[PDB]
Amino acid sequence: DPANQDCHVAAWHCWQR
Amino acid sequence: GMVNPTVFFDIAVDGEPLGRVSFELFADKVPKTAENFRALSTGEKGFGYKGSCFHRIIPGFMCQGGDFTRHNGTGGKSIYGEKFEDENFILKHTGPGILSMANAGPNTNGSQFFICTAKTEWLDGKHVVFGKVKEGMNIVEAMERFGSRNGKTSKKITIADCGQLE
Ligand SMILES: *CC(=O)Nc1ccc(NC(=O)C*)cc1
Ligand SMILES: [N]
Repeated sequence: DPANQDCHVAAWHCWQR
Repeated sequence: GMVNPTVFFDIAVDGEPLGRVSFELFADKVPKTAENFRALSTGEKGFGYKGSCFHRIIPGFMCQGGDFTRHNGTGGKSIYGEKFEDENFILKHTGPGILSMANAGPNTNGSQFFICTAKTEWLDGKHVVFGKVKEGMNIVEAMERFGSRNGKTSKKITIADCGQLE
């Protein structure tokens, strides 16, 4: 099944806070 | 111990050769994760990274690839017949060149991975580090010229060839 394998990008955005 | 594998990618930009990146895979620490990436790099299971692209490149952060099944960032598969567990978090995101697994949450490893272009300590404990660039970090930096803040790439950045060095 397809999966959005982007959790590290969300973590980067959180660190950019 | 057994020698850790070294694999290579030959990178192309819209078909034009850019250069070769090699990686040490830390099979001594993460054997199952290293073996997945090693086998996908040789193509020996009948599928793998050759011909696939780096679909998300964020300059100053990382270059991500591994979707050889759908070629759009949602695909990729492991050699195990299903997504696999986070093997361990022994190794850390210590600086540029680290090779780490992309995932959709805990225990969802398939074939997607990223090469860090900076220290990314905020990923420690959530992404399994399993290798590091040996030669060709300048090629990875050159790849960043085709990235963007949202990560969409401006040209097709492809793994034109790949394999395991002897
Ligand atoms: C998929 C996933 O785990 N995403 C995610 C979102 C946010 C964060 N971090 C913060 O919000 C600080 C990590 C992972
Ligand atoms: N931040």
